[PDB]
Formats: sequence, structure tokens, C-alpha cells
Amino acid sequence: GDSFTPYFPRVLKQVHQGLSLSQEAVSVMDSMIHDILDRIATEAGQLAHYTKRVTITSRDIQMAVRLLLPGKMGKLAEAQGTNAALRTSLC
Amino acid sequence: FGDSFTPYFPRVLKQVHQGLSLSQEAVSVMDSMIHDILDRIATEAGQLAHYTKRVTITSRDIQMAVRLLLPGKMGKLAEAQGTNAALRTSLCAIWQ
Amino acid sequence: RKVLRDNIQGITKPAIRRLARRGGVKRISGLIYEETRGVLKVFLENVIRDAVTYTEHAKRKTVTAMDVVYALKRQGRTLYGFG
Amino acid sequence: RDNIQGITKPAIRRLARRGGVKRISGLIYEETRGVLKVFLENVIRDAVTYTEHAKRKTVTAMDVVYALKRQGRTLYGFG
Amino acid sequence: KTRSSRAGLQFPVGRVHRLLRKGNYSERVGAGAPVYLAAVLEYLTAEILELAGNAARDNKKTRIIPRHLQLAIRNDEELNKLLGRVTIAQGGVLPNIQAVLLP
Amino acid sequence: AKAKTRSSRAGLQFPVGRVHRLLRKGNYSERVGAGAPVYLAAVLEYLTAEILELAGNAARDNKKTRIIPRHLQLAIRNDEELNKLLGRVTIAQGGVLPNIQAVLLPK
Amino acid sequence: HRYRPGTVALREIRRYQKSTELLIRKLPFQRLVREIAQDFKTDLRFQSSAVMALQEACEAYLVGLFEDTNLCAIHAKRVTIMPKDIQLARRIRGERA
Amino acid sequence: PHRYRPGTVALREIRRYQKSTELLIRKLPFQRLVREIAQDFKTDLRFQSSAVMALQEACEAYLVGLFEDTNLCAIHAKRVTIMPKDIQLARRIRGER
DNA sequence: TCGGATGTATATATCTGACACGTGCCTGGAGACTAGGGAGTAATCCCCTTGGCGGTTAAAACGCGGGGGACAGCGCGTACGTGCGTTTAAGCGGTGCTAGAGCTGTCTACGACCAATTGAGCGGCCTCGGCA
DNA sequence: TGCCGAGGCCGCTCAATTGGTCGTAGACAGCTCTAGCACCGCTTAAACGCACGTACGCGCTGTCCCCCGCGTTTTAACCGCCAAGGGGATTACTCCCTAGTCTCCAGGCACGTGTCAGATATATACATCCGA
Repeated sequence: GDSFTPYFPRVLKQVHQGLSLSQEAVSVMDSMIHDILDRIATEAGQLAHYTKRVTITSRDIQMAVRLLLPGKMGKLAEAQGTNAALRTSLC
Repeated sequence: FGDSFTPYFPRVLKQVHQGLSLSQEAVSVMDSMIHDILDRIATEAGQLAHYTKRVTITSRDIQMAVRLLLPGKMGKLAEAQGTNAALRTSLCAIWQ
Repeated sequence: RKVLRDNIQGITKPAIRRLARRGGVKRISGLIYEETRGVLKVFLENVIRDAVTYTEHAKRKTVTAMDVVYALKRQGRTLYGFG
Repeated sequence: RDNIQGITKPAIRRLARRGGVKRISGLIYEETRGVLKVFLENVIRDAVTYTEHAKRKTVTAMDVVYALKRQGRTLYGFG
Repeated sequence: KTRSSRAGLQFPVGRVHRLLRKGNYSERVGAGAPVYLAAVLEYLTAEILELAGNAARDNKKTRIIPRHLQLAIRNDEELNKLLGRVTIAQGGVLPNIQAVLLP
Repeated sequence: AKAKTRSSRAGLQFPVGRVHRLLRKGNYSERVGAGAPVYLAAVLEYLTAEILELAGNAARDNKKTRIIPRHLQLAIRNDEELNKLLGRVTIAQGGVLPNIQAVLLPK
Repeated sequence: HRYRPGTVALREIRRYQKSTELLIRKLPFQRLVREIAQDFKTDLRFQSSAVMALQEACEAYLVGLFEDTNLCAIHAKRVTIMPKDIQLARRIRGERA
Repeated sequence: PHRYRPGTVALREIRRYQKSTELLIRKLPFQRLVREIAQDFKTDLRFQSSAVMALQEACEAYLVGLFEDTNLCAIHAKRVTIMPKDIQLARRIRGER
């Protein structure tokens, strides 16, 4: 199947370069990423349904993640997402 | 308007009671609750069909989701209701 | 414009007492009041935060009953009688 | 049958120790056995329902995680 | 003849069919699935309305109000486990006192 | 052509195409937007970086250089926001936070 | 006259366990909602139905927490709820870690 | 003739079993229990070893959570010995009875 | 009790085993195009909601006594931690079968889309007996 | 004892129903080989009993203090009514977005490839706890 397991070492190396994941830490991390992605996705979905729209846009994900997370980490996630959005917009 | 069950909540009392009648307030509550139960059982049936890798949400999916939501006592009763309803639909065709 | 200050006192002592009676408790310590006010405050904080986010997503300057009922439904405490 | 007694006294004693308790009452053993049997019954019912729907005879870990997640308490490390 | 009438039921199977096809619970819906769903919904309505009508008529009143629905829900373990986190408007109380409270 | 990747354009490390396929597969709606998978990949990578940094601290301080689920639950329980998000999760191989009620301590 | 403490207390428990009208004054609760709201987004607006729903939900949450903390205080062999009881009942429910 | 003071060994095993992470219930008894409790729901079933391991982990986590909760409970009543009433109170507040 | 006994984190040599690394590849990801509709934008209109003002009155505040209950102390008898000896069955590692998970195919009914029809419950009336 | 909710009436229009098409989801058959199951015996880690001391759960008792209930006084909630204009909800229309298709190509994958940090076991000194 398709998952995020070959990526956790990459992202880890940029924060704690002198470390390494186990063979199951990657598995639990992958399951966690999967289910929180599913949570955010279904939130954005049943959010866009309320406004009678049928699609899911970046604004929907933004509203969903701000509605799903409290202040600090929420706003930091918003900042990261907006930075990525404008970065893609550049190219 | 709304396309909901409210035109049918009174007409089932005659099968469960005789003189009682619904208040204009309580009927909306019952309707919202029925919509909520409908959604809660449909999402479970859909999740089950997805787990079994199927994409069609058929009768058996609902038949299993209802026992997944409702435990034994009311679950099996509702199951039997659905089964005999399916039987009555099958035996009622163009040939009648 | 519409500046506001100190509405937490709106939940008065006898109101809390009547709520507790409805809950079914005989005696009440004096220190219960302000802390249950704070509890109500944080509960309303979370609920109306979800509600106002729902509103902002819809590009609506006003809050509707559907907004708060969706917020409470997400909070794990659903509600009826409003849509 | 008596298979519930497989969860022995020192087992749940160590369990409660990890929970962070110092003293245990004798009846705690039976009470915990009962509540554990209830929790099993529920989760096993949901898992076996999942399997029965999948038209299988074994019980995959995946359907167990599905049952736990649907029950309210999710579980990681098993996909 | 209509499927709802063909089923010998009281709910319009067309309504639940449109709901499912609009609820995006799946890409396609089954043939008998809406019939079965209407059946289970009608049975649940019948049960809850029996309970509410009893909890209202015993109160010597002929108008079912959300208070009676609350009485019906909070007095059935199955419905409770199904609808525990429900807070009905104009309801939400069960008459009971603990033992140590009375003199 | 020119063979440029959307994830590369976003300067991220998560596969935006993969999360796009996940979105379209989970049928969360009928259609997904252009920037929606990009935003989702961004927020997911931020969450991953944060939790992995916390676990790396909670492991390296423990004189070990190999992250195991024990350290993951350390990092989760040792944060209020992560708790509020993942407090309803039981990580495999457990490892409940070590705490003792002060009243139980001796004189 | 002066009733023995306890007699009148039981009356307002069995009475309010039948009626369901709101126990919090409308205007103060509505003003409090406006207050706690304006911090998130300025000069909002509320449908009367919406604030009524807020009041209903908060009343339900409070009565639930109060019967739970009453159970708590009973378990301590007391009949007077105390802040520790509220804190314990909230911690067990899981909203204060 | 040395002997530890009563209680200290409990503290030490608390520290140990909280620092460690491995399971605490013997595998085969728990597996036999899952078997005997499943066969009545549907006869002649099979279980992937990973599935029964998942059952084990979930049950350990649930029990340890309920135990720390009931410990808070029993503490709230000035006691240090958890009693069944504490379990019933914890389960009722958590809302499953 | 301070010192002695005991459980514990600390230092050091092992191998081995999960992990960093270069090699084809291929399949999914990216590019570009098109065709079609979801919704973004814009008038608009009228619903309601926010502001305010007067009474009026149920409800909240304040105070005061006083009694019930929270709480400290104690004692006492019981139930449980501690430790040592004893039984047992868990867990260890092989070992062999096989039922069933899982993968492939393929043929078929089955379910979405659509053109055409209609009567069923929906709009608005007329009128009667019970809920308040 | 009063008037509004609902039984009974009648005309409509659009959602349910029929008939039909056709692409495809999957039901079914078949084959493979994986992991679960039952069992075999061996070691010993751990559960089990028992005795014993003792920490504390509980019950009682006394005290002291602090909620309740009541009466009086204040107050602002509420209810009616009147403005009013802000924006919630609506329809119309365009366009700009996505789905889908085809082509093309490199990131991840599976492979083999070394390779050094990580768990093991023994000895060291320390933290801790409990006895004068």
C-alpha cells in the first residue's frame, strides 16, 4: 500500500539529525498521521457540506484545522499551511 | 419543504396509540432525531462497505451496521423487521 | 461602540443553587460558586469558539442555531429541537 | 467457565501498581474481573461483527482496531 | 403501486433513497438497502413513540412533548446507550434522589 | 514537462500526491480542491515535525538514541495540546507517564 | 417561623425535577454569551434561537456535572459538595488532565 | 532478620511498572479468555496472533486508566485502599453504567 | 538514629542485527488539454435583530439566627502488605496439517442515467371538539 | 368555561414509479501457500498458601463554624411596543475551476551492499531505607 513510512526518517533528520526511529515507531507514527488526516478530512468534508458546497478547498482545510486544534498549535499550523500555499503559488 | 418525515410521524400513531397527538414542538425533535439516527447508521454502513473494499452499500451492509450500532435486544428485533420487510417486498411484484 | 465588562456575575448565586437542586444535591459549600462560574466559562469558551469558527467559515457575520448545534454535535453533546 | 480466573490476583495487582496505587481490597479482584469481562464482551462483539460482515472465519487485527476505534478508544501500532 | 406501499410500510422509501444518494455515504446505493433502512427506522419510531405515549398518558396528558421523549429515552437502557449524549430541548431531567439525602 | 514535483514546489517533505490520492479515496467529498492537498501536507508535516522533536527530546534525555513508542507516549502525555488532540489514544506497548500521588508518599 | 434546615431544600429538588423552564435569567446569560464571544470575532450577531440553544446546552451540562459531583461528595460520606468534588468529577470525565 | 517497612515495596514496584512498558498479563490465559468469550458470539473462529496482542494492549490500557481514576477516587475519600465502591463510582462518572 | 544491607544506575568488552548506501525500474506522479458545471459575484428584498424606552414585578442581595454538618482526634480491631516455601503451568522451542486468507480471472446481474407517466401528499379551505 | 389544533374536502405538481441501456462491481471458482492450530516435552518464572505484624478504615465523639430559611429591601429581567437597517436568504449568470485522458519520466521500491550503534552480562560505586 501507500503510506508515509519512507518519510518519517527524512523529516526526523532535519530536527534531530543524531537519532533514528525503530521498526514499530514508524508504524505507530504512520497510523497516527493516517487517522489525524482522516479526521481533518472528514471535518472539512462535513464542513463544506454545511455551506452547501460540494468541493473541499484549502480554505476548508484551514477552517477545519483551526476548529479542530486550540490556539497555539492551531495558529502555527495555519502559518505553515499558508507558507506552503504561497510557496506553491510562487512557482 | 425540507423533504423530511414530519408528514408521517402522526400517521404512525394509529398503529401504536389511539387518541394521543403530536405537539408542533415535539414533532420537530422527533424528526431531527430520526435524521440523526439515519445519518449515524448510514455512515457506519458506508464505513463497513469501505472496510470490505466494496463500494456499493447494499442491504446486507445496513443489516450488519444496525447490529453494530444497536446491541442485541433491540438490534435483532430491528433486524427481523428489516428481513420481513424485504420478504414482503420480494413477494410483492408485478405478478402480485 | 458596545464595550462590555464583567458579565460572569450574571450567573447569580441563587441561579447556581437552583441548578444544583435540579441536579439533586442538598447542601452547597460557599466556595462552589466562583469555581462553577469558571467551569461554565470554559465550557462556553469551547462551545462558542467552535460555533464562531463555523460561522466564519460560512462568511456570515451572524451566528445561527445550526452553527451552535453543529458545534455541540462535534463536542460530543448533540442537541435537538433546532433543525 | 473458570477461564476468567486466568487473570490472576498478582497480575491485576501489578496492573494497579502501574496504575499507581498502594493498597488493594480483596473484592477489587472480582470487580475488575467483571468489568474486564464486560469490556471484552463489547469489543469482541464488535470485532466478530466486522469479521462476519467480511465473510471470514479468522479475526484480523485490522477489524479489531476498527472495533476499538468505533467503540471510542482507538489504538495505534497495528495500522 | 409504490415501493413504500409495496413494502407495507409508512415511511417513503423515496425519501431515504434520496437521502442516501445525497448523504455521499457511498458512490452507489443498493436496491433493497433503502427498503431495509426505512423498515428499521419505522420500527425505531414505533418503539420510541410507544414509550413516549406511555410516559405521557400515565401523566394524564394527551399531547406528547419533548419532556415525554426525554422520559422515554432515559427509561430504556438500549435507547440510552444509543442516545446517551442527547440533550433534548425543553427536557433533560429524570426524577430521582439518592438514598443518603433523605432524613 | 521539466519534471518538477508539487511537493518539491512546496518545499515540504511529505508526498502531496499521496495525500491527494488519500483524500480522493476517502470520498470525504465529491471533489477535492487544488491547494487542499498542499495545505493538508503542510499541516501534517508540521504536526509530524513537532511530535518527533518532542519524542526526540524525551528519548535523548533518557540516554537513548532510538525512538520507540514509549518515547512517543512520553512526548504526547508531556504536552497539553497533543493531549487534547490525542488523549483518547492508547499507543502500542503503552508506557503510561510516571507519576505518584503525593499523599501516598511516606513521612 | 423557621423550618429546620433541610426540609425546604428537598422541596426545590423534587419540584425542579418535573418542570423544565430555564433556571438562568435570559438577559444575563445572553449578555455573558455576547461578552465571551466578542473576543473571538468583534461585533457578531446572534439569532435568539441560537442563544436559547446555548442556554439549553449549558443548563444540561451544568446539571450533569452537578449530579456527578453530588455522587462524588456522597462517596466521601459528605452531603455538601465542595470545589474538590467538582475538580475530581471533571478530572474523571477527562477535561482537566 | 531484616524486613522492609510495609508500603515501601509497593512504592518500588510502582516506580518499576511505571518506568517499564511491557505487558503485565500472561499471554496464554488472556488468549484462552478471549477464545472462551468469543466462541459464544460465533463458533469455530480463528485469531491472528497480532489481533489477540491488540486485545491485550487495549485491555491493559483500559484497566490502567480505570485504576488510576479509581485511585484518585479512593484518595478523594481520605482512604488509600481502593475499594469496589471506588470502581463503581469511577465507571459511573465515566458514563458506562 | 548513622551505618550497614540491599536495590540500583554506572563502565566496560561483545556481535549482530537493524540500518545507511549504490543499482535498475516502473508505476505512480506530473504536464498539458478539453469539456462541462460549482460556485463566485452581484443585485435585491425583506426578516429579524439590534437599540431603546417605560412599567412592573419576580427575583436577587443583604442580614441574622441557629441548627447540622464538616472536621479533628483516637482507639481499636481487622484486613492487607511482606516474606518464604511450595506448586504449576507459561513460556520456551520445535514440528507437522491444513483451513482459510489472499490473489486472478471472468462472466452477470445490477445499479446509475435517463425519457415518460400520475397520483399522493402538499396548498389552501370548511368545519368540529378537546387542551388550557 | 373558552378558542385553537386537527378531522374531513377538495384541487394540484413534482417526486416516485416504469421501461429501458449499458457499463461495470462483484459473485463466484479456482488455485496457492501462510499463518494459525494442536501438540510434543523441558525450565523455571511466577502464582499460591501461609504466617505475621501493623497501618489504617471505621466508628464514635466532641467542637466550632457556616449554609439555610426567613424577612426586608433593592434591582434589573422581562414584557410590549416601536424603529430600522444589516445582512440572510434568494435568483442569474458567467468563468474559472476540476475530472478525466493521454503521454512521459523520475522517487520510491526492491535488490544486494557494508557497517557501526544497541542490547547483553559482569563488576563498581552509589541511593535508599531501616535498625538505634
